[PDB]
Amino acid sequence: TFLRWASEPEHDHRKRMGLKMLLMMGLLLPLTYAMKRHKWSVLKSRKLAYRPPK
Amino acid sequence: SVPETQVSILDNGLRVASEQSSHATCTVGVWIDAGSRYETEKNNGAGYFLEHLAFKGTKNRPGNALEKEVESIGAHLNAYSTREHTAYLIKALSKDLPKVVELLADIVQNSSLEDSQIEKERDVILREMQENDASMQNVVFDYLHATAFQGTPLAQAVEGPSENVRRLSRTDLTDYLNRHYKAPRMVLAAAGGVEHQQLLDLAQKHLSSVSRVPCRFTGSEIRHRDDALPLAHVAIAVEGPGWANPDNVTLQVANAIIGLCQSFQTFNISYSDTGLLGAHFVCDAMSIDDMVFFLQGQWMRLCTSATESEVTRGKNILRNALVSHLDGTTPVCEDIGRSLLTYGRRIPLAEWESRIQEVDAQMLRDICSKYFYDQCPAVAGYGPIEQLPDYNRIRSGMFWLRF
Repeated sequence: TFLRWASEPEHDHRKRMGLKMLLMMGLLLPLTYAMKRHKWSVLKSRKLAYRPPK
Repeated sequence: SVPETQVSILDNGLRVASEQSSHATCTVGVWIDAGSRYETEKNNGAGYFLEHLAFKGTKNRPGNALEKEVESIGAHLNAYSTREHTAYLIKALSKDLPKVVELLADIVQNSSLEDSQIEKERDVILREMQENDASMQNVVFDYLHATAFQGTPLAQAVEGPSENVRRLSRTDLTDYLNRHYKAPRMVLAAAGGVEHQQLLDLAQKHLSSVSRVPCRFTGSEIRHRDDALPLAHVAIAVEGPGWANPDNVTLQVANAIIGLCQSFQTFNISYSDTGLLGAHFVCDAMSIDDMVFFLQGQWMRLCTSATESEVTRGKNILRNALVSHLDGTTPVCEDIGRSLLTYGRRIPLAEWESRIQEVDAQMLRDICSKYFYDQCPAVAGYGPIEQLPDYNRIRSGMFWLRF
């Protein structure tokens, strides 16, 4: 355990950063996905129709 | 000093309104609260096709002998139909006032729809529609109405789809006629050299028989791309307030401020508690986006940076306008018929002047922010409209990041 600590004194600090990163990404990924799906809904609902004058 | 419009009411509910004046010729019309908004998609061209059939003869005056009568006094006979109102009006001399009223009585009741004529007027209507597509701005405004009022009776056109036109019969027409031609929904309007008591007596004599019995705007876009056309027509609108909401006047002043594309016209179309407020421009393909950008900037300037000088200019343009119009007899009668159908009364020009002079810059930018800022518009394009921006760019141009 000590040698491990030696080889990575920041082990603890990092894991705290990783926990904050997982919480922030769990907050931010569905919200950015919702913004993308808002701004892409317009097209994803676009209905095309071909009306040759005939 | 403008003479007041005097309104009376018969038992039938037909309000007989008149506004006498020196001019010796008069415009006597009948205004009916019946349009394409009252049609239920099975009779989508009934008002238009009845408007075609209404001058082709009645029971008392069979066929062209009827129009021979309106040739005999040299009078002019006109009719039009909108999405909410139908009008049958005659311009004539003053001394021919009785017979004209009698003629109008036949046109609203006792009318005769000949089956022979029905086929002939179907070919007329069908053909006109088959060529109506030629008029672009009409195509663009119909597209704007359709995409702005999707799923409602306000999307469907006055003419209707060719389908219904072909599939229509006397009985259907008879229904529309017998259903939407009620006496309480009718105004007999007269303007010019007419006496109100004589017109009231004539309405009591004839026309005393007329029988007595959720609008939604959807921010959307329709793009009809056809690259062979030389010019592109684009209309952008937001939801209007309606007939009875007074800030219309303020919005009219805003339109008078706006007044880059070859043709730029602003419109405030009003229906019963709804409407379309916006701009239509007709342009070359390679300019379209710049126009749009220009136009949106002006709207946001009216939402944010309206000054007193442009407000004064818009008030002067509005005053002159309403007063320039309402000049000839017809224009006036037309105003009497629409005022009795929509407001229920004739608003005098002094009240219009009071509502114009109470408008200042602060309430203009307040009302413009209420109706233009951060609103979803309806867009209708026809022609080479590839460089016309899609809905995100227009929607983002409907607001400013600096306010």
